[PDB]
Amino acid sequence: NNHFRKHWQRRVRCHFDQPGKKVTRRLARRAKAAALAPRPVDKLRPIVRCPTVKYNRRTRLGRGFTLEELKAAGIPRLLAPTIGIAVDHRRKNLSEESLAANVQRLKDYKARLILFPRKSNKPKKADTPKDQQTAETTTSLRTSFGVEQPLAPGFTEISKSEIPAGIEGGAYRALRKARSDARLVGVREKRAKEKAEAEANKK
Amino acid sequence: PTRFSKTRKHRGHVVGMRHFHLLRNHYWRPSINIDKLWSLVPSDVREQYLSGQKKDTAPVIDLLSHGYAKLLGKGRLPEIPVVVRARYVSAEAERKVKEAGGVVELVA
RNA sequence: CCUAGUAACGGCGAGUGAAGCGGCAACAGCUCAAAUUUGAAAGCUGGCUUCGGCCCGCGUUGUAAUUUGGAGAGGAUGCUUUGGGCGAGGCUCCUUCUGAGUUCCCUGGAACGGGACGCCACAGAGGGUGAGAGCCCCGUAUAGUUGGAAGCCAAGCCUGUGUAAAGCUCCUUCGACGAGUCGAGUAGUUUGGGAAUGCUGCUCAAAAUGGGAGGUAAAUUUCUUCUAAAGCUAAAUACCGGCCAGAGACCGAUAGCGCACAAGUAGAGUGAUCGAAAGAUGAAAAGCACUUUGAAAAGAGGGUUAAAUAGCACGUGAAAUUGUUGAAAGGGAAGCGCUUGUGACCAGACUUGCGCCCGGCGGAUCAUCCGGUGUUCUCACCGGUGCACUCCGCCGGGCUCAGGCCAG
RNA sequence: CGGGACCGAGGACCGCGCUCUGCAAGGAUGCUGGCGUAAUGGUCACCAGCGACCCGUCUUGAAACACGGACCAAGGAGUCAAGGUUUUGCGCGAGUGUUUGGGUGUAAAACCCGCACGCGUAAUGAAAGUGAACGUAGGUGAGAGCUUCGGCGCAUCAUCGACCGAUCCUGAUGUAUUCGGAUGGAUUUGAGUAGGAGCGUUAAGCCUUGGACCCGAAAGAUGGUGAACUAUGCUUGGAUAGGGU
RNA sequence: GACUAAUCGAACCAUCUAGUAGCUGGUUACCGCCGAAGUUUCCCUCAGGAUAGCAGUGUCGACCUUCAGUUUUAUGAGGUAAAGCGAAUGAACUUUAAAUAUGUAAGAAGCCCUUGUUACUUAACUGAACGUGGGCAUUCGAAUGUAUCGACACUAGUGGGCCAUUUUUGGUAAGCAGAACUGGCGAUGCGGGAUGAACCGAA
RNA sequence: CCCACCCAUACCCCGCCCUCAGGGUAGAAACGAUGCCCUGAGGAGUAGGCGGCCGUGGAGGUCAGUGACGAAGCCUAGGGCGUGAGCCCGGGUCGAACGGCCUCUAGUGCAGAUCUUGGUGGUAGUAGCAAAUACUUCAAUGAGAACUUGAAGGACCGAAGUG
RNA sequence: AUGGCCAGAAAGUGGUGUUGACGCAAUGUGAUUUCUGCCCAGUGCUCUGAAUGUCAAAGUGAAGAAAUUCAACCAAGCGCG
RNA sequence: ACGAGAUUCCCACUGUCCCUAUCUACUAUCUAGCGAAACCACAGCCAAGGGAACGGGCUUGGCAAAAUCAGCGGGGAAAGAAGACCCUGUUGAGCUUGACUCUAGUUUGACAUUGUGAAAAGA
RNA sequence: AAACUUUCAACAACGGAUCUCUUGGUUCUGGCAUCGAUGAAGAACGCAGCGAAAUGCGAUAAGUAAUGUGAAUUGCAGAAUUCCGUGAAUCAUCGAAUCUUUGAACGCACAUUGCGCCCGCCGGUAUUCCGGCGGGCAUGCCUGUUCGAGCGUCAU
Repeated sequence: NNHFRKHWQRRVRCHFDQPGKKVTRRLARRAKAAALAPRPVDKLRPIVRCPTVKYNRRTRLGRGFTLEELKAAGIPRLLAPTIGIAVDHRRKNLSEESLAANVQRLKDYKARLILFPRKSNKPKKADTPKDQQTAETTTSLRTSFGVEQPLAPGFTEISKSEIPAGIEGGAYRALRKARSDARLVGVREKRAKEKAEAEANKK
Repeated sequence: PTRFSKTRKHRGHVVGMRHFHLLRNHYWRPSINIDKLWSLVPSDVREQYLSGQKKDTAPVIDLLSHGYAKLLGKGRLPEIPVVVRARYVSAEAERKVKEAGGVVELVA
C-alpha cells in the first residue's frame, strides 16, 4: 500500500529546521513575555468537558468563559479581556456543575489579581493599593490555573457496610432491559394507541 | 551501510453493509477482564487487601477513569468484596464479582 | 502529530482516499444594510487664507451620531468611569579602544621546523607573513568605554473635571436582521462523498419561528444545532525569486552550477533557440646583463635562483606513441606454460659467540651482621662492614661446544 | 644374502617392546673434504625440448554463424526513500515508544519532561450484539532435565475433552402477554481462550512502489519560430540575335 | 503525397521527459565452503502458466527414532526353456523346474487370546471394526552397510534440451518416428583414439 | 598364443596447504582459550547460495606516529612478504603534507557497453596537390625570388569580356 | 439573395461579392471525326401521399401520503405506400 | 499534325566487329616542397583432416632466407550493406470502410427571449 | 655484418594523467521586505593621458557634492603633500546632485536620428525672413471646475 504513483518528489518536506524553529519560537516567547511583563503571557481559560462518549470522561481547557459565568462572577464583559480573561460568547452552560466550577475559577483569579491604576498619582477604588502591589507573581496561567483533576479518581475506599445493594435483577439484565425498551418504545406506543381506539369504539 | 551489502561481493560477477460517515468514537468501549481487575488497585493497598489487613473496608474501582468501559469475565477473583463502576458488564463478570462479594454498579 | 491507508469510491481492478473528536504551536476581535437628528446634515472632497475662518460644491434618491443578534431600543434605579503634559531609567543601530617572545642555539634561500628558557589566555576561532605562529600583523573573548541619530517601552510626577459621553443591575413592552437569492429539476465537470460532495450554465423560483444542516429516497410527528445570500482583521503556516549572514562526515578543475578564468562569453542558427573550451613560474621577476654565431627565430658561452632537473611552451610531469644510445632475436606471425643452459645483474648468509682453565691488570655495588625504608610480610633496596683464596669488568693464551654454502 | 633409487616429518622424558652393560624399540645421526663467495640461490633477456586457438557477448542441447574490440589515460552502471516480511544483536517487558511539542543548553549536539496517541494486552459476527477456568488451567502417550529412585515432568508433538463468538434446532422461571432467552443438543468455523510476548531499535537477505542497475526507439502531448529555399497569388519593375513558312 | 530554409504519408524549437520496451548491448578485487536442473502433477492453446523434483544459508529438537535405487528368505509376475511320459494325461502334457531383471512382506511401534458394543456386515455373537483386559524379554526373531536423523524459516536457478545402450510400439524404396529406464553432456580438466560435443581409460 | 617393456592429475607411500570432524587444556607455574596441543577423513565445478579477507574518498578515537636533515605523487633489467587481491623496502625524481590500528561512513574497485571526453599510432612521406591554352630574358630589392617590381618578349579574355 | 459555396472560438465577424443563371460553385469526361447492343425497375435517387406502425425531451391524465409507478398523445428521421 | 514517349525494318554510313596497330595532350612515373582519410582483436603461403557440411591459429605433411619498387584485381579487407530481402512484435504511423466509441457541421422538437387585440372550437 | 622489424634499459621527446592546492560550486540553517509614469527591468550608444574586454560611470561620464579615514596611485607618463592639513587614495560610507538615445514609453511616427503643433527667451539688417535654446502636447478612469447639448421632466 505505497502511494508513490504521483510526482511525489516535488512535494517532499524535510524537517532540518526543527531545532531552528524551536529556537525561533523560544525567542518570540521571550520577547512576548518581556513586552507583557508584569502580566502573564497567556489568558485565563475555563474548564470544559470534551464531547463524544470516548472523551467525556476527561476535562480540559476551553476557549473562553461564558457571559453568564462572567455575570455570576461579577466581571463585566468589557473589562474581562483587558485583565487577562478569555471570553467565549458561543459556549453555553447547560448544567449547573460546569457553571459553578468556572465561576469559582473566576473568583479565585479575581482574588489573586493585582490591578495597577491607569494613572499612578490618581488611584481609583477598584484599583489595587500600592502597599498590596508587591507580592510574588506567576507569569503562566496555563500552569498556575491548569486542569488539576482531568479525570475522576480511579480508586476509592468505603466501608463494607456501605456497599450498595445493587439494582434488582443484576446489571447485565438491566442493560438488556434498557436496550429492549429503547428498541420497543414505538411498537408499544402504537399498540397502546390501537387498544385505546378499540376501547373507545367498543366501550 | 554500503560496505556490508551483497552488491560489493557481487562486484565483478554481474462484504456486508456499507456505513457512510462512520464515527469511531461511537463504538469506543475498551474492555478489561476480571483477572486484571486488582492490578488497577495501587500496589501497596492491593498488597494489604490481598494479605488481609483490610477486613472492614472495600475498594471502589472506577473503570472509566482507567480507560475501560466494559468488565469482561476471564479468570477468577479472590474472596474480597469489590465495588466496580462500569458502563457495560458481561453476565459472567457480574456473576464472579457477586460471588466475590461485591457489586457491579452501572454508570454512564 | 494523530485520526488513517480508516469510513468511503472503483472496468475486466489497476488503484484512489477524507472528516469530527484528541495533544500541541499560536491566539483577537469586530464593521455595515435594514430605525426619523427631525428642536434644526450634527457629515465630507476641493479652492482661498491674515491659519481665525471664508467660499465653490457633494449630499435628503441620506453624509454624521446610535444599533448588529454575544444583542439591542425604550423604561426604572443608584453607584461607578474618562482629558492633557512632563518624565528618571531601559532597549534597538552605527562609531573610538583592548593580552602576551620576533630571547638564545641548530637545519634552511626564508623559521612559521627542532631544542632551551619565558609570557598571555572570558582571547589555543579564522587568515596573512619567504615552510606547521596563542604571544610578528589583522582579527578572536569579555565586560565595558568614546561620539551621534531616530524610534519604542517605561517606574513615577504635575495638572482639568463632568457641559458631555461610558459601564453595571432589573423590566411590562418593542426587538427591523441581506432575493433571480435560497431551494428544485436538468446538463457538464468535480469529489472518498458513481444512494450522502462542491462549482457553473439553462428552466422554475420561495418563506416568516421562517430558513439551512443533521452523509439512504419519501410522507407524518418531534428534537438538536446554527442564522446564508454584505464586509474587515495580527500570530502560529509556505518559500528552487531577491538582499544580508552563518555553516557541512558535500565536490576538488572530465568533479562541483553550463560558467573557479573579459561565461550565458566566444561560436552556431533566418528565427525560436542552442551554447563550449579554458585554473597552478617563482618567496621575490630576481623574466637572463655582457660576449659570440646567425637575415631572423633562436643557439652557445656567461648569468639570476635554493632549484631553469621552475625560461611567461612555465609546480609535479604517468601512459599510448617517438628519437638517440646500449644489449639481443629474426628461413611465411608473435605473444604464453613447464624445465635446463648462456650472458647480464642482484638479495641474503658469513665475518664469530657462549662456557670453562690459567696468567696479568683495574676497582671494591663479594658473604655475614647492624640501622632505616619499601614490600608480595619474606623478600628486597639504601647507609656502615669486606682488605682481597671473595666479587665485577678488561687484556693475553689454551680447551670444549655451537656456528655459513656445496658435497663424499 | 646382495645391488640401486627417493625421502629424514617430529623435537626433554613418558609408550609398546627386544637379541636387556645395551638396542635397528612412539620419524637421522656420526665422520670427513673443498669453499666462505656471486660458489649455492634469485631476477631479466635469449636460444633449446615438450606443451599451448582470441577475448568478451549471444544462441540453443551444443557448436557454427553473428555482434563488439587500432592504442592509452581519466570517467563509467543494483542506489536512496517509504512500506512489509524473515533472521541477527541490544534495552525494557504486560507493557513499550523522550525528540508533534515543552524545558534546558558550552546552541542544528547533549541532557530533561509529560498529556494525549500508536502498537500490544480479546475475540467473533454483514450487523444489532455478545464475549473466553468443571477440574492443583483437564485426560492419555511421548519427552530433555531433576529425583527422596516411589516419581515430578520443561519446550514441543500426537490424541480426547472443556471455555468465547458465528450458524441451526428446542424454548425454562418469569412477564409492559409480548417480551425475555435459560437449559439442552448439532454442524462447520476463528492463526479465538485454555499460567500473556510485545514494543522500540540495530544489521543482513528478500518482496512492493517510485528514474529504481546503466545507455537506446518509431512515438504522444503543451506552448512557440520560420515563405531569405521552394509552391501559388497580388502590386510595381526589368529582359529575349538572325533565318523559314 | 510534390513543396513548405540540405528537415515532410505531416516542418523546426523548447518543454512534459531521465516517456515506455517484454527487445539489443554492457554491468568493475581476491581466496575459501557447498552446488543444480529439462512433461512429476494439474489446469483451452499458441504471443501460456503454475507446480513437484533437484540447491544454499540459518537455526532448533532427546541430531530421539535407525534407515537403504543391494542380496537372501517366503510369495506373485515372467511356467518360458529344460527333464520325463520304464509318472498320469496329451506353448496349450505335467512329478519337478529355467536365465534376465521385477512387485509385495520380513516385529515389542510386533503377534495373538479374551471381553463386550456395532450406528458395518453376517442365516447368525457370525466375520470385521471399535474399544477393554491379559499372555508373550530366554535369545527382539535374515545378510551387508550405516559422519546417511528430523522439523521449521528464508533465499535461488532450472523445471516439453542434445547424444547413446537396452526394452517396446509403429513404419520407409531407403532413410526413420514415438515411448520407458539407465548413462553421459549442457557445468569437466587429465591419458589414449594423428585430429574433434557424443569413443575407450580415468575423474 | 607367449615374454618383457613405455606412461595419466588414476592407484600406493611420504611431505606441505586448506576445510570438515572428534578429543585435551584452571583450587590457573596462567591464555592474541577468538589461543595452543593430539588424531582421522576429504579436496573439479556453470547457474545459484554462504564466509573471510584486500584496496579507495571522508568521520570519531588512538599511535606523546612520519615529515623541508624532504610528506604526497611518479619511474625502476633492484629486493622481501602473501596461494591471491595486495603489502613493505632500496635507488632515482620531486616539493608540503601524509600514514598505521579499532570503530563510523560512501558518488568505493573496469577490458569490453558501434561506451563518454581527451590524447596518440600503423596506413604514410602514401593518396594526392592534372578543368579554365603559357610562359621566357635582363636588371633591381632581399638572408632567400617560377608565382615581388621595372623594362624586354610571347600569349589570352575578344564588347552576352577576364572591360 | 431571409440563397448557394466557404471560413471563424465568437463577434454589430469575414470571403465569394466592385457578384446575379451568356453567372457562380461542384463533379465526370477530355481536340476534331466516330459514338450511344436492346428492355426494365432489385439497390439506390426523390414524393409534405395517407398512417400512427417505431416514436426523445418538454407537456397531459390516473393511482398513491409521497418518492414513484402506470397510461394515452407523440416532431424529424425510419417504416408503409 | 505534333513528341528528348515504346517497337520492327530499309538505304547511306562507318574500328561495332574480323583484329588489332599507331599518334597527341593530361596523368600515372621520378624529383623538390606540401601532405590527408577510410580501415585496423591479433595476424597474414598452402594441402588433407579437424561429426554440429566453418577455419588463419589445432593435427599431419609440402616447405621455408634480409630490405625493397612498378603493376594487378584470385583471396582477406572494401557498399552512409547496421542496405535490400525474409521472420517476430503489448510494435509506430499514414490511409479506407454500416469495425467500435465519440464528434464538427446539418436537421427536428421543446422552454426562455415573447408583447397588444379579435373571431371561433373545447372546458 | 649492417639496415629493417620486434623486445629489454637509460636519457630525451609527445601528451597532460597523478599528487598537493582552491577569492568557485552544492546543500542546509538564521535574519530581512525594499522595483516602476518622481519613468523600472531590459536594450543601445558613449565616457580614462595612454583600454578592446571585464568592472565603474552618463556630456558634471573609471565620475561631482557630503561624511569619515588619514598618505597614496602604480603598467608607463605626468603631477603630488605646506606632512602639523577645507587633505592623497582605482579608499570607505553615502542622506545632496548629475543621469545621453531608448524601453510599460507618452505629439504623430520609426526598416526615417522623418514630420508636426502650442507658449516663451535669445541672436542675426528685420512688423513679415533665418537660426538657436527652454517648457509642453499619449490612453483609460476618479473627484472637482468650467463651457455646453437634448420638449427628457418641469416652473414662469
